[PDB]
Order: sequence, then C-alpha cells, then structure tokens
Amino acid sequence: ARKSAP
Amino acid sequence: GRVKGVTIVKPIVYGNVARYFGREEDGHTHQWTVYVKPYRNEDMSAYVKKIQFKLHESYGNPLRVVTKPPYEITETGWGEFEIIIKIFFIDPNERPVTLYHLLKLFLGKKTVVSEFYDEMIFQDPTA
Repeated sequence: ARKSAP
Repeated sequence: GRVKGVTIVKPIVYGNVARYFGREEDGHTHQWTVYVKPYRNEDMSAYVKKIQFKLHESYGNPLRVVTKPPYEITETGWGEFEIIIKIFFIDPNERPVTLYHLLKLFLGKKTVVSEFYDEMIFQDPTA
C-alpha cells in the first residue's frame, strides 16, 4: 500500500 | 453470536508517539511506538485477550501481536503508513474491534503524538 517519507 | 444482556462502554485511546533523528545502520529517521490504552486507567486484561498491529509490508513480519499490557509496539522506520489495530476479546462471542491509525512521524520539534479517542461497546452478563 502507501508509505511515504517527508 | 450476539449478547442478550447489559451493555458496557469502555473508552480507549489509540495512536502513536514518534521521536525524530533516530541512521547509519539502516537509514532510519524515527523511533515510534503505536499503542492502545484505556482512557482512564484500568486492567484492560480483564476483557482484552490480545491486540494485533498490522504494519506496512516493508516491515519484516508486519503482523505484531501483544497479549499483556502495555499494548504497544515500538519500531524504527522512515515512513508514514496506515496501521490496522484489531482488538480481540477473552469472551469468544464478543466480536473483534478493528481500528485504523495513520502513523505520524514529522521544523524544530523532535516529538510527535497522534492520539485518538474511541469506545469499545462490550456486552456484560446480566447479573
């Protein structure tokens, strides 16, 4: 799924 | 299986804390703890059997399970993602509760707390 860094 | 008696509301708090700059071993930027606790303190083992924290697939072993208080999972990471928290009950006819929590990690301040209130509606025996 979605995993987002800064 | 559905109860025939008195209804119990147990309020809870769930979410995470995270602390920043914490990298050479693995490029990680944050330590964080995701957790469920009662709103007012009480031995939540009276009725919780176990709590599952399902993490993003980038984690080795994304399924984490805790059976005794405190119901928390601590980890390090680089990213924000949605965590599924599933609460299972000692009584086998009380169906599980599924929570969803977006893990928050992050400019001067180092720590972040993202915390939500909910309520578990059990049903108790009608003594």
